Amino acid sequence: VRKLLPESWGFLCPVHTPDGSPCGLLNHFAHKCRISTQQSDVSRIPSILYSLGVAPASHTFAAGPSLCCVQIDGKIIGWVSHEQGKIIADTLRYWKVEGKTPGLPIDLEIGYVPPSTRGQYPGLYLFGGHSRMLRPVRYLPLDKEDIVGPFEQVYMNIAVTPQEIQNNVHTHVEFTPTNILSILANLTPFSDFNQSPRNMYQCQMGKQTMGTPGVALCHRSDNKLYRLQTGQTPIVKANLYDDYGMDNFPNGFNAVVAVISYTGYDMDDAMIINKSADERGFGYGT
Amino acid sequence: YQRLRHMVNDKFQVRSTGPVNSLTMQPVKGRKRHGGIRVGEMERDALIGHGTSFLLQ
Amino acid sequence: MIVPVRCFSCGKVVGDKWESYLNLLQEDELDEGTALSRLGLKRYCCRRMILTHVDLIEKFLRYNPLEKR
Amino acid sequence: SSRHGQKGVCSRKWPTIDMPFSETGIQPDIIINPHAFPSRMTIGMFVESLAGKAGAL
Amino acid sequence: LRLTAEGNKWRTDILKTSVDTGREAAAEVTNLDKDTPADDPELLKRLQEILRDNNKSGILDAVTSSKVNAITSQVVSKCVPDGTMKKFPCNSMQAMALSGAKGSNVNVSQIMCLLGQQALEGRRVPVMVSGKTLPSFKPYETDAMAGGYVKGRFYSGIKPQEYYFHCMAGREGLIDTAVKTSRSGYLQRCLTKQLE
Amino acid sequence: RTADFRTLERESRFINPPKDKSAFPLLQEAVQPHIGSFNALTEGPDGGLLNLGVKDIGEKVIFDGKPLNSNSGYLGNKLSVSVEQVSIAKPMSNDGVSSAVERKVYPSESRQRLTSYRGKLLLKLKWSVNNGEENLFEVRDCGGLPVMLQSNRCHLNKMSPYELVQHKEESDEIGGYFIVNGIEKLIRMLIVQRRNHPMAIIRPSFANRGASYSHYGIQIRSVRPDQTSQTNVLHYLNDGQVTFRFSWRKNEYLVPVVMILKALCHTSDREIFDGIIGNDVKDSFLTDRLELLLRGFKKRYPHLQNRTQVLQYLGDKFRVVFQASPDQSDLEVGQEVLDRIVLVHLGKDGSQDKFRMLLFMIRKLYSLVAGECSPDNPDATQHQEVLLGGFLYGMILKEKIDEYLQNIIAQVRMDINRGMAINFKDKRYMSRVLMRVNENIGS
Amino acid sequence: SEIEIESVQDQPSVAVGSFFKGFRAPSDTTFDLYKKKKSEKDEFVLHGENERLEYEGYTDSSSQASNQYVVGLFNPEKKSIQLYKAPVLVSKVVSKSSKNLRGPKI
Amino acid sequence: SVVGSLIFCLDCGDLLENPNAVLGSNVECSQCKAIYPKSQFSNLKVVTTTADDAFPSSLRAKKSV
Amino acid sequence: FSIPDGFKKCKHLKNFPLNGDNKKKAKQQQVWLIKFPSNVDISKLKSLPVDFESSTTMTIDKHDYKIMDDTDIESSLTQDNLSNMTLLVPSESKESLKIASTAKDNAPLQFDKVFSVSETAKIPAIDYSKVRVP
Amino acid sequence: IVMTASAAIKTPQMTLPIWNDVSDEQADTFCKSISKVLLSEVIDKVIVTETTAARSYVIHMRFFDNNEYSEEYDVSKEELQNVISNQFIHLLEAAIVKEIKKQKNMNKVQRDRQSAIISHHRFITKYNFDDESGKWCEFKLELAADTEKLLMVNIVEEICRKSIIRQIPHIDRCVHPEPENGKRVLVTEGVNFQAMWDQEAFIDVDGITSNDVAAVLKTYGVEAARNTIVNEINNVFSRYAISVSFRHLDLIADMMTRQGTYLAFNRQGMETSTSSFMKMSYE
Amino acid sequence: KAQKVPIPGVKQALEKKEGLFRKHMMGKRVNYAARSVISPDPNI
RNA sequence: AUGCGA
Ligand SMILES: [Zn+2]
Ligand SMILES: [Zn+2]
Repeated sequence: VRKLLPESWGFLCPVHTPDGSPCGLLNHFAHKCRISTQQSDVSRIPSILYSLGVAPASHTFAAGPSLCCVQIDGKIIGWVSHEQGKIIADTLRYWKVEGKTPGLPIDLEIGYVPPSTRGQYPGLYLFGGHSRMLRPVRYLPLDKEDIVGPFEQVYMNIAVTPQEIQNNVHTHVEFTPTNILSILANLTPFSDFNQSPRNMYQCQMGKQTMGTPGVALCHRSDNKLYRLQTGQTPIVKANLYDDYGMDNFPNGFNAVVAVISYTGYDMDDAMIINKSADERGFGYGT
Repeated sequence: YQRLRHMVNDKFQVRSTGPVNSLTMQPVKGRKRHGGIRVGEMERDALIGHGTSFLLQ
Repeated sequence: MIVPVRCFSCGKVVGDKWESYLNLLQEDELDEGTALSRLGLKRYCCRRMILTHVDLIEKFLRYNPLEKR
Repeated sequence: SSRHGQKGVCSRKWPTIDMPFSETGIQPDIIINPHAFPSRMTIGMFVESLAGKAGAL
Repeated sequence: LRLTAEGNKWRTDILKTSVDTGREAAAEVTNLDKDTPADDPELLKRLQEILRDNNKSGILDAVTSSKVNAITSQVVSKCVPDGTMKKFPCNSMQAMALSGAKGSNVNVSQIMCLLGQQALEGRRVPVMVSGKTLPSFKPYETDAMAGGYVKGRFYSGIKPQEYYFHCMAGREGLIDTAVKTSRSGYLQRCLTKQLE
Repeated sequence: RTADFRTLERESRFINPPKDKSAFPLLQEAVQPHIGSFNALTEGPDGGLLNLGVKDIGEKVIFDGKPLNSNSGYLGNKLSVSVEQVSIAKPMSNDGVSSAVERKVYPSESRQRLTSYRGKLLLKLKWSVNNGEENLFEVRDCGGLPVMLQSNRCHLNKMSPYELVQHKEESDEIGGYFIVNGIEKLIRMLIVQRRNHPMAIIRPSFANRGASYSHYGIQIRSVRPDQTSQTNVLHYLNDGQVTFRFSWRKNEYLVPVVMILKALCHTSDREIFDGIIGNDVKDSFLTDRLELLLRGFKKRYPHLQNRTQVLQYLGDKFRVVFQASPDQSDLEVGQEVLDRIVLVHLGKDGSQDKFRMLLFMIRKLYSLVAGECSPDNPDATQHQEVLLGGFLYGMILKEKIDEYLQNIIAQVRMDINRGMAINFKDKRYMSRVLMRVNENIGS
Repeated sequence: SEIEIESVQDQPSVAVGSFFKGFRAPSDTTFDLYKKKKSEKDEFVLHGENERLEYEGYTDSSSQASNQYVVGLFNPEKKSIQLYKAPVLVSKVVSKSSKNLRGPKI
Repeated sequence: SVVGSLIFCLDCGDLLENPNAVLGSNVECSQCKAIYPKSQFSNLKVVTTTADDAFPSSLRAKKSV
Repeated sequence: FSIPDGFKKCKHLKNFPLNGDNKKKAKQQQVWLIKFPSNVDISKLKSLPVDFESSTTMTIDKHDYKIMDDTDIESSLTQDNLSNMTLLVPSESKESLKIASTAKDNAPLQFDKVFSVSETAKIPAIDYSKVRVP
Repeated sequence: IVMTASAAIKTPQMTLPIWNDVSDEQADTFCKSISKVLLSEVIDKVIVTETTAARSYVIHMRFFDNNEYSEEYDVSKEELQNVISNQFIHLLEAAIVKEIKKQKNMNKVQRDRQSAIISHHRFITKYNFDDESGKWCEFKLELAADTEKLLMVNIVEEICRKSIIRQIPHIDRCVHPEPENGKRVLVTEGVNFQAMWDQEAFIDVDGITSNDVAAVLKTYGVEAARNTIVNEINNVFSRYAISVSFRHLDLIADMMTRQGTYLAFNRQGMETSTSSFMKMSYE
Repeated sequence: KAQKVPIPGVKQALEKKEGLFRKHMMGKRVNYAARSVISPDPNI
């Protein structure tokens, strides 16, 4: 269960995971993920499906992996050819990014499962209900935003950047590859240059970090608070540092560092601070 | 650089005398309780390894 | 919390250069580099002290319980 | 800890005179040993150093 | 940490050769003719045959691994201190690995050369039932990278598709690391009781 | 110029916080998936999710053993009690007693007092007597429900940043969490089976159920409109027999699937066969398994000749446990079971559509058995959805109100079993029972 | 090469019914037609009886309201279709055995 | 109707009791009244086959590519 | 019965000219079935490209559509009467529907051609040269 | 090993030294010649035509080529005759009886075979065999209407994987891995010394080794199990290229052998120790 | 041996898992003991 | 117990 699966791409952060017993159990959502809290336009979807060539389930009177099943929220509404399966999936996604199909909310998740030898059981399982995990990707045919869920994502060719878009393949592209990272992983500068598990220990530090808890501290009464008074804004930051406003609650400070073994007390895990610097108030906390 | 709240520096503890549980009369638990660290089974065995039987007693 | 008195690394008094610097970014519409150059923070220890500052006290000060609101 | 999950305790508060001083006339706030990087591959920290220095200058 | 222009020249030139390696191994393990098009329909059906077989897919991983790992070995052996921007009696990274203060030649090559082929539980990257190791990869992508072979290095960064794999290896490392110590306590106490 | 400092902009925002809109809309938008979850218990279709929940709890019927001297065993007068609406009010505090005017209660208050941040939970009770002989309305106060901060039920739901400062809060306070006894607690989001969709799974528990069990099985987690769930599993026995599994009162139950088929709609064996294989007339594998299934049921229950008899058999066989005897016939208990168990995500009267979907589940199950389709992975994010804490809040509310009515019925049962002192009509009895159970479910 | 349409007949006459694979019915069984005029649309219900069972059929309203069926009769030699609107009715037939029940309880 | 080894009642669609086991001329439905063992006698046969799975082997493996 | 008052009895039916141009096994006449979304008004048609057999592209108010044609299930070239797509034939406004046939064989017949109107969509291709900028 | 001393290893192996004179090709021939061969393992296709008054199962088993399975598994069609007519049919017929309880060309010599097998087996009626290669085996099975229904494909499959052309009890496979750092050997996936004892003309029996401690103790006695434990564990560390003094491992083995057996270190092995408190302080 | 998380008896006493014998006999808390974060030093 | 240094 702890195995990191590729399905989570765009949904859960591959690095926001605690280290230890909880590892793999406590996932963290991507910073660009949304959660369905409602359901819509299920009422018009049968009408348009009927227009697209779906045979009414009372009338089809046939069933099998040899045929595509159109279902909505576990309401099987009809049957088509697998070819019409693909025609419907693509033309439907077109009317989703369009604004012309009011019975068709942008956020409907269109599960196409093509026919596959011993593959996933075929079908076109649409979903619009609650608690769906949904994330934006850029739909190229309309050069406009499209919401994709984890079910349909498996079978969708999403180029990671526009220059890597392969011809006749990627139907969407990532808006930004940061869209696959969680908040903390985007908050770590150049986190894409370190060994992953050191990035995860970075998440554990920022998560376990003594910082600025608030400014209403004169109106809270915690059993404990740690408030660093000498707070600064990193010189080096992600632009999401501003976009998520972590500058409101700075948790550290920009320090003059020498990368040097010299004193002989600087080994393995021990680092030296300037004494006069602390005397000037360096890292003073309460 | 960020200062972690875990000033495990603050976690220092020393006990040369303290309370004991009445059901054992053995050192109680916890730094804030002036409790006494446990010499567990592995530390007992390990001290037998050293031959330090007068230290183990 | 509040503009540090001195640059931790160097030792140069810096607390005098805050309001003018903020004024110089306002009043002089200058850029941070040139503003600090006119302020004399010619060391990155003194550069960083003010450049990185977050005078969060303005956010603290609105919680003052000693005046009606 | 730095922004790189390379956490370490402060072993001692070195007197400022005893620190090394650059020809720029400064002595660092924090000194981190280089041999920590080769296992950790914290090279994001190297770039963070060179970018934060550039960005201050 | 820098290489010469030369060392990056050999590195880039050798790293140009993995493109054939990916499918060449895919058609060898599939046991199909040389240069078989990466889009042969029979290739796709056979590759689905491998997808549905855990054992065949494991062999495909292992063989692709041997070949691309031979490419890694090549890269490092060529570029080594033979391409570093500054050498030994100066290059501190070389000093630490070669002295064995910390690191291995593996770490130094992972910074300066490439991460190389990631593995999990003993084999290459998991594949979705769609035949894809990432949304961005078409089903059955024969690229080694799509199998998880990362050509990027810490000095020049890793592509995002590549960060998802080094993240896989890093997690599986942290899991094994967190359970392995719990599997040794009972081994200790169970027989330490007897020989005391 | 890539991540430039917002320095004048920031310091302006510190000095003069927004009076109209928080900055960092990602910051408020990130915990948005929680808040929306809590608001859907108070606003939405009809009145929000919670009113659908009380629409699902239905009725709780009790008969005074109406003596009457059929009028002496056909109803000691029906009394069906239910709940029409459930209302939640924003935290208010009355001073001393109640004869005072209430004040809106603010979170700053709950934290400084180090106490819960409670709202009075009210629900419009419907007291239906003799199927309609007497209707009684009651707005009942159900104690203090911990309200989510910044919810459609927290005063800070609609406060501008400036106002937020005026209420001693972090100018950007996201909320979404609960102040209970001063301790900020949130409900952990959970990963659950993607709702309403058949997941083909091979599980060794499935063989562990007993003899003749295979590994193969289908699991669909039907979720009701109100988001309460009911998991249904299909198991293929080694004998070709297929059994339908469900869980009631957290006990598991197995029934032959052909029984639930003849139970949904009256149909011929040729109609079920036609339902499954269709044009696929060539699966001797499927033809034969289906002859074993249908012929085997025809062997076991030769006397179940029609759907109605089946309904009487199911209601009759669980009537002891569905608490609908002293009033309903085995046909009614059976039908309420069908509506309450089988693909409840499809809802009442979806029984032919529920039938078709069930046929789809049989077809997929045999596609797994033969091996013509891959198995799915419950643990792939592909096959998973997220139970939001607030939704759990709504499920647990529904359960708490169902139990609360259960307590009413228990109170009537004891009174009728120890006194029969008072008629279902007495207002004294309504107030008295209400005054004899404790009902602050808020606590 | 496309077949042209000569004439269209638009009013109710013929109907179509989906049934079990094997339907044959008595040599004479009769089919009672019904009509519903709802605002600006007719929903149809068919009802028949036989010697043991009775067959009743109705329209799938959610597909009926969202899809409409057309029938035509073509002659190759006349190139002409007589069009007929027909409701498709998924009908089930209950028997007298399907009309027996126990007491409402034990 | 008879299908494969199933024979459904022609009147009701019930898979009526197998002609091979009737104690009579034909058969009759328990839902319908159609006569079984007297009408169509059927000649029930099925070409059942192996699933091409029970028998993995090196020889199958050389036969599988 | 004539139930759900929302229903009416029938009063107007039509004779079926099964044999006015029929000849026993000699006229190759046919009956076709086409499925039409309710959104289209069939009565406002004039001809039907059902004759394309496969090339059933179709133009409904100058709008282009494609007509999916099926050749099984109800018309399967495989089993004797492989279809339940029952035909119910009337006769007169004073008579109940009848089972289609072509002689007195207890024979339920089938539709010679089954058609289905499928909604076409532009689904225009992505302009790769503009999007895949480096 | 150490903790449970399980007498049923997960990967029981027996190492076989092959004589210097034993050719590599002869050795691979022997490797094929000893491995077990299941009846399923030779089956290509199974077609069951159940036709029903007697319930008829006409089972046509279209096999592989005689020479194909004869060159992969060194077995004949005649061996298939004996196994089918004796093993396969008898076991399937027993499984059919079990299913009832669950319910409740054609030459004279061939005709004599069919009649004889019918005479040995109650269910079978006809027997047609591909005597020209062995490519198939057709036999007619007749059952009473009262037989109702079975999944004959599934029954056949189950009997197919339970019939063996060649089986060494407990021994599965002999492989020819490449020799390295030692004498040429074959590693078997099973443990049966007595069976290799007959193979002496290819294997220097004095040099047989195994990963099964219990099998060694039962066969070669306490000193061999002792050396097997210390060698096997030493191999366990050698895999991780760890140095461990041999004195430790050999001591540990002696403690596992303190009674002359394979006395594990859990509570069960502790029981026989004399300190009751030492037992008290474990479990 | 009775008939819910009942109060433990003497058997679910010093035995079972950690208990007394394991958690207070074979290993104990002790006086004259300290715990602290360790720091390097080459001059000692 | 949970979380935690790890
Ligand atoms: Zn300075
Ligand atoms: Zn019948």
